Parts: sequence; structure tokens; C-alpha cells
Amino acid sequence: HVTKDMFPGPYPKTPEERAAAAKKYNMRVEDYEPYPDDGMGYGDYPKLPDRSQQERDPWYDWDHPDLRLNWGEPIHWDLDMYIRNRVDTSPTPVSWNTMCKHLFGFVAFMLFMFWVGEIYPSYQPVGPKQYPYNDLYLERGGDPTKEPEPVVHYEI
Amino acid sequence: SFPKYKPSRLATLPATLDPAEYDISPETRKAQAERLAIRSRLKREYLLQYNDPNRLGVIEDPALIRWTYARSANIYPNFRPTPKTSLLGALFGIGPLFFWYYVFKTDRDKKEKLIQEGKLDQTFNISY
Amino acid sequence: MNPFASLTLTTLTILTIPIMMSNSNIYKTNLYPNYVKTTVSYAFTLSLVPLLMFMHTGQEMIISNWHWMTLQTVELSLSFKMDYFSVMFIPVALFVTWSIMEFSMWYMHSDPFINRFFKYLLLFLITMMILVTANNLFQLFIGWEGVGIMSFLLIGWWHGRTDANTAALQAILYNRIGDIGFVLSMAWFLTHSNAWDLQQIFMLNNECPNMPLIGLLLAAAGKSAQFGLHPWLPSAMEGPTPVSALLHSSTMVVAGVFLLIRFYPLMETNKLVQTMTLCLGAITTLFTALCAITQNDIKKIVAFSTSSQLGLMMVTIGINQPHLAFLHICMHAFFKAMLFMCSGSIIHSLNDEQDIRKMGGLYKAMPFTTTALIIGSLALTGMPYLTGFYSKDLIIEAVNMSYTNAWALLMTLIATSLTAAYSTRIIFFAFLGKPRFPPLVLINENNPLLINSIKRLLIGSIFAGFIISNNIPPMTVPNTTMPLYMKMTALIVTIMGFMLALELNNTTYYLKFKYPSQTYKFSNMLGYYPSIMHRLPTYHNLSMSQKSASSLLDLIWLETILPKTTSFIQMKMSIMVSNQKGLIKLYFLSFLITIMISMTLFN
Amino acid sequence: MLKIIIPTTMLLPMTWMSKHNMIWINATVHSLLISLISLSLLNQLGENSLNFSLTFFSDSLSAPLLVLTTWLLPLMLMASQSHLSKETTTRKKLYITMLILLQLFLIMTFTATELILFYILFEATLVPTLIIITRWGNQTERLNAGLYFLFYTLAGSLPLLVALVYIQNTTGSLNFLIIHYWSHPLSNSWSNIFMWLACIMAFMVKMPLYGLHLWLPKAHVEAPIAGSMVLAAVLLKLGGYGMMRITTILNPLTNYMAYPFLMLSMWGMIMTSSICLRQTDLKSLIAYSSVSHMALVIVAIMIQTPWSFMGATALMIAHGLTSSMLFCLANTNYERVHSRTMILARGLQTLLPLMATWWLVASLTNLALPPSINLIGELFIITASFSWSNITIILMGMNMMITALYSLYMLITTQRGKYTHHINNIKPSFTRENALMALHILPLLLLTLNPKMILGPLY
Ligand SMILES: CCCCCCCCCCCCCCCCCC(=O)OC[C@H](COP(=O)([O-])OCC(O)COP(=O)([O-])OC[C@@H](COC(=O)CCCCCCCCCCCCCCCCC)OC(=O)CCCCCCCCCCCCCCCCC)OC(=O)CCCCCCCCCCCCCCCCC
Ligand SMILES: CCCCCCCCCCCCCCCCC[C@@H](O)O[C@H](CO[C@H](O)CCCCCCCCCCCCCCC)COP(=O)(O)OCC[N+](C)(C)C
Ligand SMILES: CCCCCCCCCCCCCCCCC[C@@H](O)O[C@H](CO[C@H](O)CCCCCCCCCCCCCCC)COP(=O)(O)OCC[N+](C)(C)C
Ligand SMILES: CCCCCCCC/C=C\CCCCCCCC(=O)O[C@H](COC(=O)CCCCCCC/C=C/CCCCCCCC)COP(=O)(O)OCCN
Repeated sequence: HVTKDMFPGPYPKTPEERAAAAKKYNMRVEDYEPYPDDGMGYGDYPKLPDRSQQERDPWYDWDHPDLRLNWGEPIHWDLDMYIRNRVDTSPTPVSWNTMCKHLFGFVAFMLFMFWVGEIYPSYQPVGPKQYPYNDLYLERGGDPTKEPEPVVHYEI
Repeated sequence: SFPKYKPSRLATLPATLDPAEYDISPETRKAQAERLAIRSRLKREYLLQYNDPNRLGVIEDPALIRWTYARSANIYPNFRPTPKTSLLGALFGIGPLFFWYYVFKTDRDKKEKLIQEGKLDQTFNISY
Repeated sequence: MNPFASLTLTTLTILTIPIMMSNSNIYKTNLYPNYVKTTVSYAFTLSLVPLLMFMHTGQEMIISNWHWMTLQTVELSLSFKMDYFSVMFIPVALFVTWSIMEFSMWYMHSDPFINRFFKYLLLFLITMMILVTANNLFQLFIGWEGVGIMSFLLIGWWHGRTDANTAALQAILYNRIGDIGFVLSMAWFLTHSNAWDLQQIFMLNNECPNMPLIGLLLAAAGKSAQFGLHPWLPSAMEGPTPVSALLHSSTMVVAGVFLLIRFYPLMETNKLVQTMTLCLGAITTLFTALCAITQNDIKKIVAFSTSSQLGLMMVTIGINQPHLAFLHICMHAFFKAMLFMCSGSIIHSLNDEQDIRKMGGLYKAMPFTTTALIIGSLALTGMPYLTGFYSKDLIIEAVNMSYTNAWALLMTLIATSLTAAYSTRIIFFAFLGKPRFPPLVLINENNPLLINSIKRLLIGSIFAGFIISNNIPPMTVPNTTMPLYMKMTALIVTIMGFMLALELNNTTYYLKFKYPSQTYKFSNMLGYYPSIMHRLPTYHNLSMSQKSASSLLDLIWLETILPKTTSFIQMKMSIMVSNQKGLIKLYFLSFLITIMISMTLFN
Repeated sequence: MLKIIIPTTMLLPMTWMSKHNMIWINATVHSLLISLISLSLLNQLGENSLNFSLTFFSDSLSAPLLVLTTWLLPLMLMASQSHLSKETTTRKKLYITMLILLQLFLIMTFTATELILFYILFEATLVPTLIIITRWGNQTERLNAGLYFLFYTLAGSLPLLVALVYIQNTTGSLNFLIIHYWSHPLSNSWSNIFMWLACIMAFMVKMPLYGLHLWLPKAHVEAPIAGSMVLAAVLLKLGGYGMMRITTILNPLTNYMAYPFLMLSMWGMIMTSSICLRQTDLKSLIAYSSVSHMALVIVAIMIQTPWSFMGATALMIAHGLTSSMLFCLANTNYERVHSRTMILARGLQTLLPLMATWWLVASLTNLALPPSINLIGELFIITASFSWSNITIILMGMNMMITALYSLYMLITTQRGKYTHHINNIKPSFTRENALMALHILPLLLLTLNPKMILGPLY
């Protein structure tokens, strides 16, 4: 039960055309800004702010409380990206750049120190363990018809 | 003085730290009035259609249908071949294929060469 | 004859009867939770017998009853392995599950779908039993996926809550990342050793190469919530308290460590994988302990404690002491289930409040709960001659005297100090100060179910460590002689952590206020790992899923190449051909032209 | 075989002389009876085949597909019983006639001891499908979808006819037994390369291969429910069955002619799995899932190892059943909602619990959960590709993770959450839909007990 005019249309250079589209999408004429006329097929669809959908007012009486949406309002091109079940752009207590710097620094320092500790291992002042029968030759692999070189152990 | 909060794409500027609503002019108040007016008009229409005892169906949402049509069936008619679109298409649709072909071809060539030399130790490799 | 096999199969069989009866009439009454609890108790008391027989003789057995299918030279059969690990882990898991079900009969009395909750718990228990007793890699994979699916179903217990669905999907995502490595290992083992059975795998692989072991380590990291894939375990607390007490505390999360234990004959033969798993365990235990230091939600703190213990047993695997890791699994089950049950008791008594900022004086208000929590915390920190001691003390001793990485040594020591510190934080902030809960005091624990369930695990966490330690044959070379300063390093570092945490927590009484430092913000926000890693990758991937894959390639260029170009060319040719004005002058001129062309060309 | 073909033919006079209010009952009963008769074909032997006569033969590859084809028709009738309530008797009888003709053509196709007869019926299966899509379709795009489905298939399959008649002229026979016994190597030449391309492209277009899959989302979205299930369950397996039958004469050229198709499939599985994540439609999401699974089957067939073939057959059967179930569930949702949009109706688990259970089971099966035959085929193909090259595991694991992600996304968006407020026509689910879901799912959990029945001739 929807007319042809209601459906999305190609990006319009003219102001009169722009005004018609802004009225169609139920938003103010100077509040409407389409995607740039590039090769991609956005056409005549408003470029709503990339503001997420988790951080909408949680106390407003939305028509769809779970999605935080109102009936009839324009829908973001990437709503399925922001449904509170996926990526959200909620402002964080610490800046994004400093968060990335701190996390990368911690991980890199941990890796470097693990490698350094691998270079300088830790052990105890003991000699290698001694096993009686030719370093347990028969019990490790077998091959009894080869008569391996016999290793003797030094009592001290 | 305190360190400044620098917003990013995935951490947007908070409304409280935003400076747009501190430089208030009468036209801004008029704009907010019009926004609230159209929002209330839509809300009144929805509520009138929603509490009707005679209605026994789903309230058709023009916004949802418009969004679905824009996402699915309106991409090609607004598509134009441009250097950006052409380059992105060529890259993202050709590069991965040839990259994976080169990787697998090199791996299989190395494996076949090792097989021909016989230095692979394929013992117990019964199932294939 | 030899009741070992009969009883070891009968326990797993009797665990299944209520699932069959779930379509009967008893499912529609209020008798179902008690029915399931009694069934689990009977299964535990029946499975207690093979443990005694193994202790007396050293019985080991594998049963391959049903032959599923043969693929040329490979045979897949329903094979159960009943070695030391399985016969010892059956009773512990059944005991913990029995206590948790009895606790849930009180915690979840108001839930309309309580019967479904108990059925889900039983299904998870059955799947974990299958995973533990599995003998070939396919059955192990069956259990591996079943426990993950049950965790997904139980995390999102409340469908209305969006965070529950988010946490469930996150857990599934990380478990699939681990399953990638699991499947890699399975495929390598089949294509090289020609068998998924553990016996042939052990025999044919004297020097196991790097690839299957790296795959197994990736799977263990995925399911045991190591540093690379840790956040799903702390995020899995959106489910009911009994679920997080049984699944994501002591039984399901030790599946990766158990997988690494099961393949210990191959682990010893490789040196790079041992180093990698030791490093992973060290980094993850330090990171989760550091995060737990400053957490404010009680369940979050205990979840991070669980993650730290998981990292500690991964470290134990790294220094090539798998049996010690199994022992620590057994002890940690007891006392961590205790801690979660006490936390659930507090939460229910304080009207579903979880922040420790609103828990005040409960040392006198809830005497049994505080005594149980104190005993559990002292066992966790490693108090001598308790359940946690017999495992953790030996872990630290063996780690101190092995040719291992030094940074792992330091990280483990700091991690156990921080363990003591956050145990102190829990006790001090939830049982010592003045009350801070709302005025309507609804404190009540006088319910036989809760008291009995707590006291059973109390007796367990007091005596089971001693009993198990002294009632099993030796499997590791003892560290008889050690330096005195290094002999006490665990106790000294634990006492230092206690003192430092208490002294720093007592300073919150002083009437001074100061903005947090960068270290506090880093530790409270979980190293900023959940933020960035859940916003930078996901978004980008999803972006591509709509930009490159869906619109640009499928809807634009793939359409332009084959169908649209053909349509355009045929339309243009049709327009060109069919556009004739109907003049016979042009027709006959073309006829003359073609007559001339055929006359001079085709001859 | 005629004990199967003859009753299917007699279904037509049975339907056309039935009473106006008893066509569905008779068609369902006799279709189920026919399925029971088809069960006898499953008992294959380790030797050559069940060579019934000079025209029809049955193998252990044809037996599972034949049983699935005969079993699908009652489900198609129960699915179509809903939206054909307000249809005249003649048009309902024509619909049942089209379904019966489709089943008969598929049954004659799957045995088809001679390759030209196989091709003739393989293209004959195209007319009833096109009529069903373009006649009993709701949307106005059914015409374009029908044109795409016709032309994508026919353009690929037309060179196949020339290749087949050429092979008959040189080899001298197209009987599959003679073709298998007298097979000779194909030399590396341009003519042989183009013969390979002609013989392969006709089946790769129908599977479909990534890059030629544009017809499948349109055909699946615009078709009615029965057309959707017959497309997703059986009509996609025609290409794979033909490819596994015809790769016996393309050796050893395939050893290096499989690289473009292997790369295309191993990347298109990832691409379509990612596409499924960002989808505003349910039927489109299921169609793209089918494309991903069929790309995996293409990889398996092109590897050409015994484990590859076994996994390919298992995945064929499992994906057919799972996709049919998912399309059934989507149709039941669409009938009440009348919108066909994923986020328009939410939280349906609170209102319809048993349908939520069916949704969960279907999603778990699609998620390739052990020990279901979905994972059996998946894992066999994974091991075979790992033997082919150790680096394929990266792509396959990525596909597995994305598959789990989009399956649980489909479950969560439509079942969990808070219900939509402005929808008050969600009537309780009928017995017909519950029975349809049960009959879809129970054969899967039963076949997981006897995998050897669906593992193909190389078992
Ligand atoms: C062989 C000799 C054996 C003897 C060895 C030595 C004996 C003991 C020596 C003592 C050593 C430290 C003991 C004090 C611990 C610190 C406590 C403290 O002062 O906190 C207040 C203060 C800030 O607190 P606030 O903001 O005022 O708190 C707000 C309210 O109080 C809000 O308060 P609230 O109520 O919300 O919660 C308070 C909570 C919140 O407190 C926190 O904020 C947590 C932060 C403290 C954790 C640090 C402890 C261990 C650090 C390990 C780091 C691993 C490497 C990481 C590398 C990162 C690289 C970027 O604090 C606590 O609950 C207790 C804190 C933990 C104390 C108990 C355990 C500590 C003893 C174990 C450590 C050393 C003994 C090892 C034993 C083994 C023998 C070797 O913390 C600090 O200032 C940080 C001090 C240490 C941070 C080191 C990292 C600096 C990195 C800077 C950049 C470097 C260059 C990187 C270049 C990279 C290039 C790629
Ligand atoms: C306790 C018992 C447990 C097991 C019970 C198993 C029962 C199985 C019943 C299902 C059978 C499936 C159908 C099998 C059809 C394939 C075989 C069929 O084609 O054979 C035909 C024969 O079919 C039978 O004559 C008729 C069977 C049809 C009915 C099967 C039983 C169930 C029918 C139920 C119909 C509805 C019942 C009433 C509902 C109201 C022709 O045989 P023919 O090629 O010459 O044999 C040559 C070899 N000879 C010479 C040695 C014989
Ligand atoms: C788009 C969606 C998918 C559609 C289907 C895609 C699959 C079609 C791709 C065709 C597969 C390969 C075709 C040819 C393979 C032979 C190997 C050859 O290409 O490599 C070199 C061949 O050199 C050059 O490639 C010659 C051919 C160059 C002209 C072919 C067109 C290349 C680009 C066109 C792409 C268009 C594809 C889609 C058309 C609509 C090796 O040189 P040489 O060893 O001496 O000759 C080997 C053959 N011998 C031994 C018999 C003599
Ligand atoms: C969804 C759209 C897909 C379109 C598929 C169309 C491409 C199919 C592949 C080519 C089809 C034509 C092949 C010819 C049929 C095979 C017959 C044969 O093998 O005989 C050869 C003949 O080989 C040929 O004649 C081939 C000529 C090809 C002419 C038509 C070209 C069509 C387009 C070619 C490029 C397409 C390839 C990639 C297509 C990808 C899909 C778009 C042997 O010649 P002899 O006479 O016996 O010589 C022996 C003595 N020396």
C-alpha cells in the first residue's frame, strides 16, 4: 500500500528535488544530507550520523524499546550493524588513542620480556639427571639388536 | 586544566562535552522545535493506529520498507562505473583469488618436488 | 565379572534417565528438581566404587562396545576410556553438581521454568561426562561442542536481556576460534597417524611435530579462556548464579586443561609447545589477577579468580607436570564452587545486589555464609594443610625448580600475590565495614537446602585435599630437598599480598579524595582489551560484509559482468537490426551489395 | 526401477479424478506410500551397482538422493496446503501436477544409465520449476527471477550437449558403465581443455559456483514455499551428482584445471558466509547459506579423493534436509507476519515456544553440530582438503566460525528479545507446521545412527 514516490530515488542535484526527498524521509530540509554522489548505489538516502544505537536515550518511551527506535523515523543505513548486540560507539572514560597505546604497549612489553627471559633461563645448581641402563636405551624406542655405545655414570 | 577527551569513530564525543548546544541561537531553538514537532506528529499517528480495537494486523512502517528497498533493490540503478568503484571492485574481487592461488600453487609445487625427491616420510599416510 | 566396566558405564547411563523422562508427567510437577537431584546423588554414590577399586589395585580399562562405522582402514566406535583421570574426575564433578543442584532448588524457586533449568543442567553434566570419558577424538569433539552449546543455552537464560544474548554469542565465537585449532589437530592426526583413537596416536607418534600440538594448544586456550581469548569467561556471568557456579567456574572451563592433560605423552616430546603454553599460562594468570584486583562486582571478581587458576594449571602443564595440574583441577573445583555458592547466597539475601559497594556488615548478619567464605578464601590463597595447599604449594615448588623461563617465574609469583590481594578485597569489602544495603533488611539463610549444600562442600574443601593426596599412587618425582628461603616462597608472597592489600584497603577510611591514576584505569577497564577488540575488528569485518562482499561485488559488479552486459548488448543489437523504415530502395541496394560480395568473395 | 516410476505416473490420474475437497489427502498418502517403496533401493552392495535394465541403474550415490527426492514431495504438499486455500480446484490440481512431474523427472534423472538421457531429463527438470516460480509467486520480481534461473542454467548447459555428442562420436558409447570401464587419459591440449570446460561448466553453474550464483537468491526469494524447498534440497544436488559422475573421463587434466574453481569456491564460501551476517531478509540469508555449503561441496568434488566423495555425499543430504527445514520455518513466520523481514517480528519464542525449539534444532544442525551428518560431511571434506594442502584449514575454520555466527544471529534476532508491540495476529502454531518440522528433523537424527547409508559408493 505504498506509492512509487515513497520509494528511494537517485541522488538529486537540484534544491527542489532535495526538498522533496527530505520531506519524503520525514526530516527537516536542512537536516537532510544524502551520501556523496559516488559510484556506490546509496543514491537518495539520508546519511544519518554514525552515532550508535545502544546510546540512544534509554529512558525515552520508544515504540521499539529493545532496538531503541521510533515508528516512522528515518532508519540508519547500518542499523543491523548497531542493534546493541553488535559494535557500539558509546563514549568511553579513556580516549580511544590512549587506550590503544596502553594495550599495545602492555602486550609488546610482555612479549619482549618473555623473549628476554627465554634468552636468560632460570634453573638450579644441579647436574643432569642420571638413568641407569644406558640412559634407559631399551625403554626408549628399543632397537635391541644395535648394541649402543654404553654410557657409564660417575659416582661422586 | 585536565587532559582533553579526543573522540574517534568508535568512541564518539559525549553530549555533555559537545559545544554545539552551548552556542545557542534562536534558529537553533526553532530547529529543535521543528524536530520535536515532526517527531510528535509521527508518534501521534502511530499511537492512533496502535490503540484501535478494530485493527487486527501489523502496522505497516514506511520507514522499514524504505530502508529494505534502499538496502536491497536500489543499489544497481544508482550505480555508476567510476575510478574509485572500478578500482575497489577489481581489487576486492580479484586480488584475494590470485593471492590464494599463488599461495596454494607454491605449497603444492613444494610438496610435489619433495615427493619426487622422496624426502617426505609419508609413512602411515594410508587415508587420503 | 570385573564390575569396573559395568559401574563405570552405569553411572553415565543413570545420568540419562531423567532426560528420557522429561516428556513424562513428572516433568509437569514440582517434583522434577528433587528427582534430578536424587538421580545425581545416586550416580555419584555409585561411581564412588570404581574409584575405590582403582585405588586398591590400579585398575585401568577401555571399553569399545558399539562399532559406529568403518571408513576403509579407519574404525570409529563408541569408545570410553576409564583411566586414572576419568575415574577420579567423575566423582568430583558429580559431587559438585549435586551440591549446585541442591543450592539451585533454593536460589531459583521463583523461576517459572525451573524444571527446564534443571534439565539443562543435567544435559550439560551428561555432555561433560562424555567429554571426560571419551577415548577417540571424535567423541571428545562431540563432548567439546555439547558443553559449548549448553553454555550458550544457559548463559542466555533470560531471553529478554540483550546482554545475555550478547554474552552467549561472544562465548560461542571464542569457542569456535578454539575449535579451529581442535579441527586442525584432528585432521592432522587422521591424515598422518591414520587413527583418531588415543592408543594409536600415542604409539605412532614418538616425536610429535609442531602442528598438531599447536592446534591442541589453540583449542585449550579457546575453551580455558587464556589471555588471547579470555573475556568470554568474565562476560559469561549474565546467566543465573548456579550456572556460573557449575559451568563457568569449575567443570566446563577446565576442559581445555583436561585436553592438554590427556595428550601429555605427546606434550613431553616437544620443547617449543611446552614453552609456548608456559608463557600463555603465565601471561594470562597475571593479567586476570591484575584485573580482579580492582573489580567491584563480586561475580566478576570470582570469574577472574577462576581465569587465574586456569592460567596457573596451564603453567603447570608447561613445566611438564600434568598430574599436578589434574590434582589442582580437583581441588579448585571444590573451593571455587564454594565461593560461587556463597556469593549467590549473599546476592539472594541482598535482593539481587551484586556490587560490593552495597554490602556492609555481614560477618555477624550472616555467620554461616561468612565462615564458609572465609574457609574458601583461605583454601584458595593456599593456607597450609587445606585443599588448595596440596595443589598450589606443589605447583609453586615445582615451578621454582625447573629449567624454565624466568619471566614466567616472576609472573606466577606476582599472580599468586595478587590472588591473596583480591581475596582480601572480597572479604574486607563484603564482611567488615558498616552496612550499606537499603534499610529494608531481608537477611535470611535459615533454609536447609542452602546450609546443607554449603556444608557438604565445606567438609570437602577441608579434608578432600588430604584424602586424595595421600590416597593415590605417586606419579611425579618429589622435590625432597629445597632451599629454605625458596621452600617458603609461596607462604611469604601470600602473606606479603595479604598485608599489602589490607594496608591499602584500610586507607579508604581516610577523609581524602583523589582522582584515579592511569594504572587504576587500566586495571579496572580490563586492560582496555574488551573495548578495542570488540569494536575495532567486529565493525571492520561487518563493514566489509555490507560494502565489499554484499553490495559492491554481488549486487554491482557480478551483476554487471555476466547478465547486465549481455542484456545491454542484445538490446542494442535488436534496436539496430529491427530499425528499418520499410523502404524497398534500401532493401534492394543491400541485395545488390550482398550479391556483389558473394560473387567476388566466395569464388 | 519401474516399480517406482509407474506409481509416480499414476499419481497424475489419481490427482485429476479426485474430489474437490480430497486432493491433498490422496496426494499426501500416496506420496508417503511411494517413499516406502523407494526405501528398498538403499540396500546397495560393495560391487558395481543394481543394474535393473538397459535404461536404469542404481548406485549407492543415487540411492540416498532418490530416497530424499521421494520423501520431499509429501512435505511440499503439506507446505503448499496453506497458501492455496483460496485457489480454484483446477489450479490446485495443476500445482500438484507440476510437483509430481518434477518428482518424476528427478527420479528418471538420478538413474539415467546413459549420459544423453541424463542430460535430457536434467534440462526437463527446468520447465515445471520455472512454471511454479513464475505462476504461484507473490512478489512482482518472480518474472525476472524465472528469467535468470532459466538463462543462467541453459547458457551453461548448452555446450554440454555438444560435448556429449562429440564424446559419443569419438568414444562410441555414452553408457556410464562403458564410459567408466573404457576410460582413457585426456592429453594436455587446448581442445581437451575446452572439452573439460564444456563438460564441467554446465554442472558448476547449477551448484552454484561463486560468481555464477546470482540466480539463486532471486529464485529462492521469489519462489513459493514448495519451489524454495525443491530448489534448496534436490535441484542443487543435480550439479554435484553430474560432476561426480562425469569427472571419470576428465583425468588427468583436472589435476591442474581445478585451480580456478577451487580458489573461487574456497573464497566464495567466506564471502557468502560474511554476506549472511549483514542481511535484512530471511530467505536471502538461507539462500546464501546454501551457496556456501554448495561451494564446500564443489571443493570436495574437485579434490577427488575417497574421503572427499564420502563427505560430499553426506553434506549433500544433510544440507538438503536442513535448508528445507529452514525454508519451512521462514515460510511459517512469513504467513503470520506477511512482511518477510528479519527484524520486523522479534521475540517470537515467548509467543510460540515449540516453534522456537524447532528453530533452535534447525540452527544447531545448520551450525554443523556433532554427531549430526552435517558435521560428518564437513569434517570429511576438511580432512581431505587438509591432505590436499595444509593451508586450506585457515579458510575452512574461518568459514566454520562465520557459519556459527550467522546461524546464531538468525536464531537470536527472530526468537530472543522483547516481542514487537504492534503485532497482534501471531496465532498459535497449527499441528500441520509442527508435524512438518518434525518430519523434517527426525530423519536427520535417525541417519546420524547409520551414516554408511549416505556415504556414497567409496565407503
Ligand atoms: C627478592 C626480593 C623479594 C621482595 C620483592 C619486593 C617486596 C614488595 C615491594 C612492593 C612492590 C609494589 C607493592 C605496591 C603495589 C602497588 C599498589 C599501589 O601503590 O597502588 C596505588 C597506585 C595508584 O593507585 P590509585 O590510582 O591512587 O587508586 C585509586 C583508589 O585507591 C581506588 O582504590 P580501590 O579501593 O578501588 O582498589 C585498590 C586496588 C587498586 O590498585 C591498583 O590500582 C592496581 C595496580 C597495582 C598492581 C601492581 C602490582 C604488580 C605489578 C605487575 C606489573 C607486571 C608488568 C606490567 C608491565 C606494563 C608495562 C607498561 O589496590 C588493591 O586492592 C591492592 C593492590 C595490590 C597490592 C598487593 C599485591 C602487590 C605485591 C606484589 C607486587 C611485587 C611483589 C612480588 C613478589 C614476588 C617477589 C619478586 O598504584 C601505582 O601507582 C602503580 C604502581 C606500580 C605500577 C607499575 C607499572 C608502571 C608502568 C609505567 C610505564 C613503564 C614503561 C613501559 C614502557 C613500555 C614500552 C613498550
Ligand atoms: C517384527 C518385524 C520387524 C521388522 C518389520 C519390517 C517390515 C518392513 C515393511 C516395509 C517394507 C518397505 C518396502 C519394501 C519395498 C521394496 C521391495 C519390493 O519392491 O519388493 C516387492 C514385493 O513387495 C511385497 O510383495 C509387498 C510389500 C508392500 C507392503 C510392505 C509392508 C507394509 C505395507 C503398509 C501399507 C499400508 C498398510 C495399511 C494401512 C491402512 C517386489 O518383489 P520382487 O521384485 O517380486 O522380488 C523378487 C525376489 N523374490 C522372487 C524372492 C521375491
Ligand atoms: C567469472 C565467474 C567464474 C566463471 C568461470 C571461471 C573459470 C574459467 C577460467 C578458465 C580456466 C583456465 C583456462 C586456461 C588454462 C590453461 C593454462 C594457461 O592458462 O596457462 C598458460 C597458457 O598461456 C596463456 O594463458 C595462453 C592463453 C591466454 C588467453 C586466455 C584468456 C586469459 C584471460 C581471459 C579471462 C576471461 C575468463 C572469463 C571469460 C568470460 C600456460 O602456458 P603453456 O604451458 O604454453 O600452455 C599450456 C596449455 N598447453 C599445454 C595445452 C599447450
Ligand atoms: C553462466 C555462463 C557460463 C557460460 C559457459 C560457456 C563456456 C563453456 C566452455 C566453452 C564452451 C564451448 C566448448 C566447445 C564444446 C566442446 C567440444 C570439444 O571439445 O571439441 C573440441 C573443439 O573445441 C572447440 O571448438 C572450442 C571452441 C570454442 C568456441 C566458443 C567459445 C566460447 C567462449 C570461450 C571462452 C569461455 C571459457 C570460460 C567461460 C567461463 C564462464 C563465463 C575438439 O575440437 P576437434 O575438432 O575435435 O579437434 C581435433 C583435431 N585437432
